[PDB]
Amino acid sequence: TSAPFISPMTPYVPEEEPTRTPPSIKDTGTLRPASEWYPQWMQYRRREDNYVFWQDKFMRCSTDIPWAEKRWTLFSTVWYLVQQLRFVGTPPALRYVAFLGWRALMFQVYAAHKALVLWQCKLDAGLARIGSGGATATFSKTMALRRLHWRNSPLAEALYALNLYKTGRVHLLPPVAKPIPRPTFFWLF
Amino acid sequence: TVAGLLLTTTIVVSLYGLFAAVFAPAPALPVAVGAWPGTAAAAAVMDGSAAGLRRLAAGGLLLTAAASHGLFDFAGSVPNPTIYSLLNLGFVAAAVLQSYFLYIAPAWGVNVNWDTALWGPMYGTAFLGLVYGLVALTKFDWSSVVDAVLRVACWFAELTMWFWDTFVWKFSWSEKTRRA
Amino acid sequence: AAVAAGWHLASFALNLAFWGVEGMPPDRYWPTSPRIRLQIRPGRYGNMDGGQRVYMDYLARSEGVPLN
Repeated sequence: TSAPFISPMTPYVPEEEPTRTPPSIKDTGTLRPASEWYPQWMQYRRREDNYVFWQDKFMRCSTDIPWAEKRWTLFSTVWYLVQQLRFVGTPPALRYVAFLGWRALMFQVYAAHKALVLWQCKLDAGLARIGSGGATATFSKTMALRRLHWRNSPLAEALYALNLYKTGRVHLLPPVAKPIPRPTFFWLF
Repeated sequence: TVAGLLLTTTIVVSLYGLFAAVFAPAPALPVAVGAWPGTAAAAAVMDGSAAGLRRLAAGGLLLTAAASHGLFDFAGSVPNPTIYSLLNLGFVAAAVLQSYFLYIAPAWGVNVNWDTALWGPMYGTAFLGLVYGLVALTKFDWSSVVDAVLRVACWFAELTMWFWDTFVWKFSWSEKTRRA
Repeated sequence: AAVAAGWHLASFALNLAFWGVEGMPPDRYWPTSPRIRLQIRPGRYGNMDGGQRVYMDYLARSEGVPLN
């Protein structure tokens, strides 16, 4: 311990400012697109409880921005031109057509990813058999849901596969992936 | 500063004069092929008299070099700065009289131009000492040149403004007017 | 000649797709009236009390009012 005065039984890890705004409220963790305007869960709540929609909009757009999304750097004064083209130099009708196309594409991609996740579930349920050598044939639903929401780093997947292959033990899961912080260099980016 | 600049250039010019004159053996006079193949030293080398008399002059410029390095590194804050007036005379009087002889060396029928390694430092140091005396008489404050250049620049600005307003484009046209 | 005219036609069709302002938010560096942006206002001279009358008819002819 370094602590001269006070030291709880778990060491204090210095948490820092968040560097990115949270996912909105309307989004899901997966690849399938959101909902154009209103989410679906809004229909199963009290009218005097659905104020969190507009509050979340206010928070992401105006009042809770982490001072790291307001750094003036040389990369951002060029991204400004890209974005200003998209928002002021392109007519909203072409933007609307592109929006529809991109939605359709994302639905196809999400369908593909779901197919792949189910395939992975069979594969690892098969690998646990080699691992235990004997009976074990199940898989972990926790890991399936964590794979669908992109909550695993590749190293965690590899170590889980190895643990399965060697000792069965289908219920021992890697911890969880932490979100990536915004990269900053200097006046540069 | 200004007097400091003069004294610095004096010490370095005399340093060069010595470090070039002695660290090499000796120079060789112009041959002038066909110059009276008999005597009178025409088309010949040099000799004891010349060499040693010159080796002297080098020591004289060394003496004034050391005097000037002393004055610079001592009164660079320009002990007490004033009574150096003694040394000042010893650095000016000699100087001017030296220049006098040099100013009549052409009339004396001397060849001062063929050998730069000797006369250069003498002439340059005489000029530097004389201009140092002059600047110490009127105290150029190293900021008065700034006032001179500002005066000439103000004059030429006043000139180009008149030229522009008379021959190129009136100032009442190019500048904006208020109130409407 | 067909290519060299098709270029201009594409530009004109793009300018057509805009159609207006719906989609453009207000901007504070570029208000809609150039006098705000340029800081222009009258002075003390050149202001007659008989001017407002003619002012009005100019207005009446700009807004389309056919009465005059």
